[PDB]
Amino acid sequence: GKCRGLRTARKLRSHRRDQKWHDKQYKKAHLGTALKANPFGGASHAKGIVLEKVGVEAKQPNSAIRKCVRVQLIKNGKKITAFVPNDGCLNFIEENDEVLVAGFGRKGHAVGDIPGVRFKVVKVANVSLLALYKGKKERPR
Amino acid sequence: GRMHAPGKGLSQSALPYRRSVPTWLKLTSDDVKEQIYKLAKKGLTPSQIGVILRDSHGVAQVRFVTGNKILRILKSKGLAPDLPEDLYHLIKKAVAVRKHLERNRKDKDAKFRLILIESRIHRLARYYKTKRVLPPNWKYESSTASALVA
Amino acid sequence: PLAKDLLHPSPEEEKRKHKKKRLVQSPNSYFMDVKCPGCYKITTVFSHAQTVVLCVGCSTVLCQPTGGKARLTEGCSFRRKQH
Amino acid sequence: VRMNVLADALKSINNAEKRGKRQVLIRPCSKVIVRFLTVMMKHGYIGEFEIIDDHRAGKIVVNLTGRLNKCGVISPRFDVQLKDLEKWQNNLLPSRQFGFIVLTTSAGIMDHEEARRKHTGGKILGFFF
RNA sequence: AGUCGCCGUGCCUACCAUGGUGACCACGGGUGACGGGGAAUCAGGGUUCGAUUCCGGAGAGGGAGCCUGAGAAACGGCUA
RNA sequence: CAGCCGCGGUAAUUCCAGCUCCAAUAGCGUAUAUUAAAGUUGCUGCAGUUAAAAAGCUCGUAGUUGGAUCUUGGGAGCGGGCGUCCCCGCCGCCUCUCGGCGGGGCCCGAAGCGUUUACUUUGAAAAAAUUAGAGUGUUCAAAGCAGGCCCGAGCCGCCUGGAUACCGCAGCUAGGAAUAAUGGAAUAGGACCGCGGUUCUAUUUUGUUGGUUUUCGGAACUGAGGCCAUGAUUAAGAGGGACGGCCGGGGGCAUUCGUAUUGCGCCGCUAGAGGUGAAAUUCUUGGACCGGCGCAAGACGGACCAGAGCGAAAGCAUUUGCCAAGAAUGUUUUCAUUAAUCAAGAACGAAAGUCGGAGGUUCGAAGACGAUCAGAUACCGUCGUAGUUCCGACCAUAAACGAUGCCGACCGGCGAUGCGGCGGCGUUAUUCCCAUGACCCGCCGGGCAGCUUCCGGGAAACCAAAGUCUUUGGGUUCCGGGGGGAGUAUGGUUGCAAAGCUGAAACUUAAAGGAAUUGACGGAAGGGCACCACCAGG
Ligand SMILES: [Mg+2]
Ligand SMILES: [Mg+2]
Ligand SMILES: [Mg+2]
Ligand SMILES: [Mg+2]
Ligand SMILES: [Mg+2]
Ligand SMILES: [Mg+2]
Ligand SMILES: [Mg+2]
Ligand SMILES: [Mg+2]
Ligand SMILES: [Mg+2]
Ligand SMILES: [Mg+2]
Ligand SMILES: [Mg+2]
Ligand SMILES: [Mg+2]
Ligand SMILES: [Mg+2]
Ligand SMILES: [Mg+2]
Ligand SMILES: [Mg+2]
Ligand SMILES: [Mg+2]
Ligand SMILES: [Mg+2]
Ligand SMILES: [Mg+2]
Ligand SMILES: [Mg+2]
Ligand SMILES: [Mg+2]
Ligand SMILES: [Mg+2]
Ligand SMILES: [Mg+2]
Ligand SMILES: [Mg+2]
Ligand SMILES: [Mg+2]
Ligand SMILES: [Mg+2]
Ligand SMILES: [Mg+2]
Repeated sequence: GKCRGLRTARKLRSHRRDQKWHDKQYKKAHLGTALKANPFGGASHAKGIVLEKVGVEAKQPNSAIRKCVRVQLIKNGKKITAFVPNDGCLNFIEENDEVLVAGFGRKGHAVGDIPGVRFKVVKVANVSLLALYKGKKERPR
Repeated sequence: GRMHAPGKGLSQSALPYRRSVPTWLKLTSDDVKEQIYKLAKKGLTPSQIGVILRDSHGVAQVRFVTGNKILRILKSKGLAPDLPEDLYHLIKKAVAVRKHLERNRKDKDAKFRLILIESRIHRLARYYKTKRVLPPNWKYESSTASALVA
Repeated sequence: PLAKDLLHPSPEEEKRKHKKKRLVQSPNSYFMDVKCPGCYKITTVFSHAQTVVLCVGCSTVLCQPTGGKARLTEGCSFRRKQH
Repeated sequence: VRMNVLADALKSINNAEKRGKRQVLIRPCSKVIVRFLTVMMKHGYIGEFEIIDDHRAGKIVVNLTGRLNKCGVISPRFDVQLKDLEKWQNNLLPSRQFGFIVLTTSAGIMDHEEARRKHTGGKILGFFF
């Protein structure tokens, strides 16, 4: 059972300490391994350079092509894949366009029917792609 | 219970509620201490002394006829032995087993039982040494102490 | 079973219990007085004696012990009237 | 082993009364119980009790009239500081009307109301309702 | 026992003794570590943050040494 | 498109658009940390039979936790609805060895000020700003500390305010004394102008004087005495040891017995014998298998053998003898709290396996053959190595399972069984009547189990414990936190080697799983049925 004395505090306080590491979230945060291995240095957004444009296939019960891009970063130098959410919007992207990327919403985990994508593009050439879609603006030719 | 075993027995005695003396006994404490002294010359423990009086003379409890215990009585006279009874017998029993074991060196129950016994001893002496009967440096060496016993 | 009295148990009931488990403890033994026909002494003995008593003359024996109560020499009478 | 004399008795009061008995026997018969029982009886939750004597711990008998729900004990004996009564008594009791936390203190063994009317705290033992 | 020091002290020097800390966690290493009053959340208990207008400490490119002065090892003073 | 489940494969409630509607509103969406939800890190307050999970068993230091017991009433001054239940001082003790309210008072700082604390109540002393919060119609509010009056305006002025609380822990001060720990007189000590005496002896007296003892105080030391009710709590349904009669496939050493098997010798008669679903490999007139009498060697200890016993667990079975331990019972013996659980550390630990000697019947991993098979380097049959056996050292694992930590209490019945003790009609016993079992009939203890129930629990199966748990706290130990990667990589440690102990992370994924239910299925079992099935036949 449980210790439950009047002068047992060192034991309990100890027991909770070494036994808290067996929780996934605490362990992830308070160790640097996930942090130094995250392409973003504990950050939300990041700018980077385009170097390819590819199409990723989906999972089994669906069938499509999800129009992603290979992207290199400025600060770190690493490489990643990213997704372009909307109909007809890949054509808005040229080569070497200095985009801004972000997460998707699951904090490091893959989302949906895409095999291994956890970043989405937001701003190309500093003109707010969503606005560009809606026709509130055009690109800086 | 049974500090080194699994049993749960309750076999033991039950003193009565009337502490008095039953008025058929026509024997007096001065005579009792005499008979105790006689039985103490010939080398008998306190417990052996009490059973005899109860069996063959009609004495239940010395503490009621007298007012003192048997061990205090002797020590008033100067006849109590060097060691206590309890510690003495444990040391006796150990020496036999080890002797038995010197020859039949392939009996593991005896080894196991031996380690139990010695464990019982080091506890008991920590009582008598705190309680100031044994000196601060008395110890059981296991190579001597065949000679303390007999 | 839902109603009793425990202060005042039947004597036959408290008698048929273990020594301690009675409402109050109680011993189960007695002293007694022996005759020894070849003598005219009266020596007194405990029931569960766990010893061998020799006579006054060192002539005979009275009780040989046992796991429980003792025995007598099959010619020796005891008076269990003490107190 | 029986490291606590009060814990066991209240259990052996509670179980029996939870069954439907009229009398019970509880063995070790110590001083502190007697106070604890006296204050229960005084408020009316039980009948009388007769305490058997022997040249030992003693023994004791009670008469129930089982209008009691639960009898409880809190161990280790904590230390109250007279501002925390509310936080103890809301999360041990069923309501703000009835039920008594009993505590020893320099004046004696009393319930929590009397402690506040005398303005002193102490150490906690148990509770009943 | 003395030297130096505004004064007490192995702070330093000579002669002696062999001691001091530790499972009630020393020692070693890490800190996205200046500390506290405090801030957010909050039935009751707690979890996390606190560079940031108040108090105290440290530093003025990295290191070391000094003059003046009641007060500085100053840096909008000097010398390497 | 979609945080998740999911939508789209020519009639899309989910895509691209238009009408229409919904929510918040000068604000609304998106990403990432961080709180609540999370009783999914649990002190308050989880879980550990089968869902993830209790070390193989035992001992053991630090740690944590520890039985009962020593002044209670009855009163007194009182206030309510001789009295009676609830309210308020007292029956904290004196201390004068002393202080100062030649000797008399009544009280205090001191002297115990409290044996030493913890505990609780009070008081002090806490930087401000911030927080809770008092006052004030900032045009309300956020804020901020200001403001209001009579009046020709004379009042050359009047009233005012700038609160209060909290401020864990250590430290300080004074009261109360239940709870918890400690101390005191046992090879004796407290008190008595106490009494002698061996010393120093400071000023009191010797008016001032020269020195000594001198009555003086308090020192160390030594001698004799009366006084105290003269000093030790009881002995746990807590424990250790003693003692008595028994108990048992408990453990070690030596010893006797048994049928079987395999081989060998001699005798007898005769062609097959083995083994299989069926066969063959193989043995066989140079005499197999069968029967008969002998000899040898090495293993194993049948039936009796049980939901029976013993042991810490692993595990334990022929006879006898020896050696040293143990439980339970019985007890008007003894010591007197000596104890429960336990990091580090230490003993034991099936089978396989490793090391060195002796031995080697039977069985038989490897290995070789003959069969079945589409194929079989397997299931079958014949041979056959390591090993299986003993002596001496290594290793330290298992479904090492009651898949269920140890200690202690409480909680319902019934009939049995095994050990010990207590009794009672009767039968036998035996050899003339007794103590031995055997039964017959009951009781008591502590054991291995069992049947029954609305005790009560639980997801249920089920369980007198897996109960006494939202009415949550008896004491304590080890361990778990979605599924895989993974008991993996690496570092350290032991070991002759094999391996053991400690023990990750990236990445991946939305389900893996438990108990029970209805179908279907079954080269699973029990009843029946049909020429779109069979037998016999056209
Ligand atoms: Mg133990
Ligand atoms: Mg820093
Ligand atoms: Mg700061
Ligand atoms: Mg500076
Ligand atoms: Mg710079
Ligand atoms: Mg400088
Ligand atoms: Mg400056
Ligand atoms: Mg500058
Ligand atoms: Mg959280
Ligand atoms: Mg909550
Ligand atoms: Mg959970
Ligand atoms: Mg989680
Ligand atoms: Mg709760
Ligand atoms: Mg499992
Ligand atoms: Mg106690
Ligand atoms: Mg260990
Ligand atoms: Mg083996
Ligand atoms: Mg072997
Ligand atoms: Mg070999
Ligand atoms: Mg063979
Ligand atoms: Mg294991
Ligand atoms: Mg297991
Ligand atoms: Mg369960
Ligand atoms: Mg609980
Ligand atoms: Mg996991
Ligand atoms: Mg499973």
